[PDB]
Amino acid sequence: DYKDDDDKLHSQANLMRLKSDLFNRSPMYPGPTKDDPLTVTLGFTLQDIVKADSSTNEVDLVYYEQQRWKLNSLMWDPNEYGNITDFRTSAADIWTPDITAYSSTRPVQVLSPQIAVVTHDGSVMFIPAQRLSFMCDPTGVDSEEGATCAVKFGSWVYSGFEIDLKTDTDQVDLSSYYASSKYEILSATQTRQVQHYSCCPEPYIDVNLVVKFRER
Amino acid sequence: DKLHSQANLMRLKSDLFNRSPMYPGPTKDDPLTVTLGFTLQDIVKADSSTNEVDLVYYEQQRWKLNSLMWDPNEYGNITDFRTSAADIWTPDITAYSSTRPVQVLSPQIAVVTHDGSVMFIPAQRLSFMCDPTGVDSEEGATCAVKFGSWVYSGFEIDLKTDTDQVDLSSYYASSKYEILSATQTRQVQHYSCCPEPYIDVNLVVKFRER
Amino acid sequence: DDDKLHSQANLMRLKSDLFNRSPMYPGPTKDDPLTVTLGFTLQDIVKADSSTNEVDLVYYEQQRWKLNSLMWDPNEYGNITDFRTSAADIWTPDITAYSSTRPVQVLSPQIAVVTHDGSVMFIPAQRLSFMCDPTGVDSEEGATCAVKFGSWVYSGFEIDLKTDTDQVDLSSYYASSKYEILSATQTRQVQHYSCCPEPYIDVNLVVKFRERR
Amino acid sequence: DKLHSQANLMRLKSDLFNRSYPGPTKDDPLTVTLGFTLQDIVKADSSTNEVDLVYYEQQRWKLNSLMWDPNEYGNITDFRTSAADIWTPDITAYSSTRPVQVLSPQIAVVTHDGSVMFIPAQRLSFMCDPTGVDSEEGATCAVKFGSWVYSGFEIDLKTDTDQVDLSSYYASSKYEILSATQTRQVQHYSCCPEPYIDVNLVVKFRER
Amino acid sequence: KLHSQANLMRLKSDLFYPGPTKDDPLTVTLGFTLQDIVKADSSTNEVDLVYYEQQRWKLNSLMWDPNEYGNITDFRTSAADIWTPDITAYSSTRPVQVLSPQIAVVTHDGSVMFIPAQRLSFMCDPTGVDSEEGATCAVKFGSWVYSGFEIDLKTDTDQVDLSSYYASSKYEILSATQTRQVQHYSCCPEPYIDVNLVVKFRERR
Ligand SMILES: *[C@@H]1O[C@H](CO)[C@@H](O[C@@H]2O[C@H](CO)[C@@H](O[C@@H]3O[C@H](CO)[C@@H](O)[C@H](O[C@H]4O[C@H](CO)[C@@H](O)[C@H](O)[C@@H]4O)[C@@H]3O)[C@H](O)[C@H]2NC(C)=O)[C@H](O)[C@H]1NC(C)=O
Ligand SMILES: CC1=NCCC[C@@]12CCCCC21OCCO1
Ligand SMILES: CC1=NCCC[C@@]12CCCCC21OCCO1
Ligand SMILES: CC1=NCCC[C@@]12CCCCC21OCCO1
Ligand SMILES: CC1=NCCC[C@@]12CCCCC21OCCO1
Ligand SMILES: CC1=NCCC[C@@]12CCCCC21OCCO1
Ligand SMILES: [Cl-]
Ligand SMILES: [Cl-]
Ligand SMILES: [Cl-]
Ligand SMILES: [Cl-]
Ligand SMILES: [Cl-]
Ligand SMILES: [Cl-]
Repeated sequence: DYKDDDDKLHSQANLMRLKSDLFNRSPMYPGPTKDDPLTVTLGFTLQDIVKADSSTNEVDLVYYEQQRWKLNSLMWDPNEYGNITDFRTSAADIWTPDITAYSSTRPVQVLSPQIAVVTHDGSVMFIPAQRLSFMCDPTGVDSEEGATCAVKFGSWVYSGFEIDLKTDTDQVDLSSYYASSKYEILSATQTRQVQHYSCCPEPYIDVNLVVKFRER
Repeated sequence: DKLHSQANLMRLKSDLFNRSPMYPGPTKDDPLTVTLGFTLQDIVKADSSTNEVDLVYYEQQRWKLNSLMWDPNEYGNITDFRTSAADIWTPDITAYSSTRPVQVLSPQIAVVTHDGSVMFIPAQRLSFMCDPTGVDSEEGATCAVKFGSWVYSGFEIDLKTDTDQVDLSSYYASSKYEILSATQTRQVQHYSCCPEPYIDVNLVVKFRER
Repeated sequence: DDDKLHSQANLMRLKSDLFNRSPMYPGPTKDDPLTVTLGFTLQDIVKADSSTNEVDLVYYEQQRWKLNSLMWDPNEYGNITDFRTSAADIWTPDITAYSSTRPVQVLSPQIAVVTHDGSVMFIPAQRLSFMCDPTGVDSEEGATCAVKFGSWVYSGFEIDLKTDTDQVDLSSYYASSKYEILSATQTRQVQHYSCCPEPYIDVNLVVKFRERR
Repeated sequence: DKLHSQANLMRLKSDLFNRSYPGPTKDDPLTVTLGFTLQDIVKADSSTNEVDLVYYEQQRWKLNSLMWDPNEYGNITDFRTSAADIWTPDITAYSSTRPVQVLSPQIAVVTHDGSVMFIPAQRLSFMCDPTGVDSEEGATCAVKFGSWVYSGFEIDLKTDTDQVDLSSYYASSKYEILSATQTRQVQHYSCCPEPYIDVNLVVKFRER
Repeated sequence: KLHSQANLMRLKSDLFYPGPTKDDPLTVTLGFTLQDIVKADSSTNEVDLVYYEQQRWKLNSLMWDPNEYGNITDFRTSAADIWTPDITAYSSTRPVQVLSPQIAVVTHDGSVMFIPAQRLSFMCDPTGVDSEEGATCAVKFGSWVYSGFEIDLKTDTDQVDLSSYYASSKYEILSATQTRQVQHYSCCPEPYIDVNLVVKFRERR
């Protein structure tokens, strides 16, 4: 009825007003500082080991990388915005963390839309799907124990003083692993590590993705 | 009256994209149904070293927004127009088992109709996860790829097919592979992570060496 | 020197009046349809892949059309009869290959020539991979393949296509190509589709070729 | 003084770019000087008759709109600028088989007399039959370079020498250069009444 | 924590260069961290390296007083936001592929540190890679458009950092040096500066 038509128009206006209030009126987050450190939660969903190249020692993975963080500057009261509790927005509208593979051999290829979900508590969920080529010797992939490779993910430019990394579990999600891959997974772990590098005095944080796999 | 026709279309586009506020995407309060259909043009390549298959197809997408409606009488009886896909909201329909970024083979232009219906038909080359084992036998190989929103649940975007049969009428007659069958089926799925329903369209292709 | 300074001001003034002082052209309509003239200059058959049935062509695609909105009187602008402009500054037709297997690769600058009669000429050089079974390329008869070109989104009611000739220009064909051309034609076709009421127009490029011996 | 030199350069660029070129015309034609430095023949593919070259292409032209009095800007005589801040000529290979790959930063040098020097390093795949590369006499291939859209009436081309600069040629390339020439040509095409100008690069090479 | 964010936002606004000149020349410190020789192609004499290239420079225009900005001593910013040097490989065969985010660290003294991870294909004959002596290849890095009078190049050390070299690479590094060189060309009277990266490598045994 007319009332239903009005409710939907009102709901669109409230979303456009919320996005306007958060992005246009307030300056974009300048990133974390020593005085305001940001925790980023990382989890991997391994979809496929596409290729294991024994001529270059590169292995190609397809995965989804779940990134979660919470900003005060993205908080709202749903009661002020027609009970909107979250919205979908372009990744380019918000700050995102510079989470990088430390041993890639080619630029990562993005396989999903660059859209994130922002929730009224200021929490952000971003899940880029990626194809990655990384440094991996697949010697032993044709064996019962298979091959073992590892790749570290973390901020490229922020130390543990500015960006802390967390995992909810040390188990890579294999519930979406392609059942007819050339490679079967023996195990896949994701482990937070804290290091000191020779160059620098700050602690450095990474999540180490370790995959044991063999030819099916 | 050609000057008037151009003026009427420039006025219509100006009215819709400036003087009317734009759509910000669907919500639980204002859910959107997207209709999807595939026209399979070619299975270009089936790689048994990586279990990747390369498809060329076009994907018909259709949806309807109240904000893209107009009265043709008020605009010299214009009933539709073509516009850049960047001038309008488009759904984030994604292959769930791609192994490479989709390559776009057609112009990013949509057709908008006076009822607010949009039709967008991107032609694509897709590499996806597929074991071609059996492709060199009479019963052939079977592979499947799901398509849906990456970021919207069933509470914001619903999907539909207008038919469950993939359009094979443009399938390349001299492909290295013949199609035994091609289906496109709406599926409702729950994931352990999340409470909301998730909707996809499952493209299932059975094929063999010509 | 003063003359050169005057000629530049006139061109900058013409371009500004045409683009800055005019609302952007919305494309053709059923009431204001456009004819696009297409012609192909085939430079090379670079690759014929029998494992995927893909063939790679290098060609120049000439496109011509005319808009009243790009017309000017040369006498009003220092007797300027034409100018070069970025293809982004003007409307261009969405002429697409219908059976490509990869995005077209652009080999030339995206710049067009506009004449005072409102006519535009645009000649993109392209590498195209398209669906082609090269079986018989190593025989006297050779292989035959075909690719249709037309608007992706406009019907025959908005965009008509024409050719000046049904003969593909082979005068630039690479004399030392792996493949020699037995024939190459470009033919306007009118098609009807069960989906849709209006006629659809394409230009069918048919190439007969064999391995150079 | 370092602050002043920076102030003067910023003011010169604002004066040249933000104070007020639509390209050459029949009434205002431009001469472009081209010179090639051949660094490597990377690949010669006898299965497709494509050859891959790495070279840098020196481009020089002169505009009245780019000239200034150095005395008015702290005696600045030249500056570096992004190639996107200025008009650049649409010099194209006429027989490329793939889009050119740019190997260098897109930055030009502008001098107070209005002269511009722009030296893009490129990898080019072009149409070339390497038949005979495995013999004493070697293979011969050629590629024309010129404006894609401007005739001889708007852009003329010049070389400073007909000798391609080989002083930077990779000493351990798979291919040794027997000769490399760059020759201005006046072309007539049966499509078109205008004269067309190109520089023809002819390379004679063989397997080392 | 609201005060810290406000002060950082204020600093970046206040701060936000036309590049170096003969009168305002710049020094760029380069250091290489070699991670992997991925590929050596004897059919084309092209070798593919993965490395991190550390670039450091100092601008007076990027200086601030930390006391005026709530004791902020540095910040991270998009490389797009600031001037960066046009340091280029002189013998690449393909465009460099960037493997890391284009973000730099700016310090209150006006110093900038930018560390792009890159994959480079460059001109290299790998003959002898399967021998005890291995193969030797070299690639020069420098400004494409600035002479030694506008950009000086230097290294902190002539030893390439190998502490991150992939232990299971197809190729082991026998040595890797990074050496400032001064050169002259017939065209040009002013001196040109490059850092010459020399790598001696061989098949892992
Ligand atoms: C936009 O579209 C609308 C809707 O189609 C259109 O309005 C229509 O115009 C036609 C033509 O004038 C109208 O048709 C007339 O209808 C009346 C009855 O209502 C008849 O008596 C008329 O017949 C006489 O005139 C004809 C010549 O026009 C003769 O051939 C005939 O022998 C009779 O003498 C005639 O058929 C129609 O009624 C309207 N419809 C509506 C809903 O208003 C409009 O013109 C279009 N253009 C624009 C820019 O809006
Ligand atoms: C640049 C960088 N990014 C990832 C982790 C740490 C590292 C990588 C190498 C070790 C130290 C480092 O930090 C500052 C300089 O380099
Ligand atoms: C991101 C996503 N998009 C579409 C399918 C479902 C999936 C894919 C991964 C598993 C579940 C998921 O739903 C919400 C969070 O992620
Ligand atoms: C999309 C499309 N592009 C080229 C011509 C027409 C065609 C080609 C395929 C069938 C008909 C079609 O028209 C509307 C739907 O698709
Ligand atoms: C487009 C083009 N540009 C450079 C001269 C050669 C060529 C290429 C084909 C022959 C003639 C031509 O000149 C104008 C029209 O086309
Ligand atoms: C463009 C260029 N940049 C760096 C040194 C090598 C080179 C390439 C050609 C030789 C000299 C040169 O220096 C300035 C002008 O040209
Ligand atoms: Cl943000
Ligand atoms: Cl810690
Ligand atoms: Cl919209
Ligand atoms: Cl136009
Ligand atoms: Cl200019
Ligand atoms: Cl800066």
